[PDB]
Amino acid sequence: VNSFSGYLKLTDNVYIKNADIVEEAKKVKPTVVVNAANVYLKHGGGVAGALNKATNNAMQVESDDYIATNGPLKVGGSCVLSGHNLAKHCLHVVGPNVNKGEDIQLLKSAYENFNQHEVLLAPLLSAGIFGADPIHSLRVCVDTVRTNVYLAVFDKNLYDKLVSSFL
Ligand SMILES: OC[C@@H](Nc1ncnc2[nH]ccc12)c1ccccc1
Ligand SMILES: [Cl-]
Repeated sequence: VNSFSGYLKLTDNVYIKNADIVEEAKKVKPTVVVNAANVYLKHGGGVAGALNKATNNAMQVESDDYIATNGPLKVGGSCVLSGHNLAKHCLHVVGPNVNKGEDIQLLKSAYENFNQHEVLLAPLLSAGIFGADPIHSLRVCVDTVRTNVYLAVFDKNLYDKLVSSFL
């Protein structure tokens, strides 16, 4: 039993809700919140901009030190950093950004990172400003993630569209 509330159950392990991931994380304080990161951990917009703003830029400060030490992530890769005031940990995961020409096949690799954590609050990878089809992102999530994932979908039209189209 966990403290996530109001989620629709899609499969044994995947749950979905129309919610603002920032507000959800502040309420639940999950062990892991997933950020829709880029390889440079430059948290400008979308989910990343929102999560970073909610940390008063502490996420960006920590991320800049991480990059200065380790260099960029790989597309499809991840790193674990602090969750600041939002969660115990933040799993920064890089899905392919279609608006940069990156290979959508890497979306499965990106979701594989979730399997290293028993429970996660997460967005749909490569959705929104990363330019992939969200119906496809949800399908890849369900077919790749085996741990317990609570998906927060920003827009109601799409939340409603994803449920009604879910197979
Ligand atoms: O991953 C992309 C996803 N983005 C977010 N998901 C949940 N909460 C969020 N808060 C701020 C951004 C954000 C998204 C899906 C459909 C339409 C637009 C954006
Ligand atoms: Cl977005």
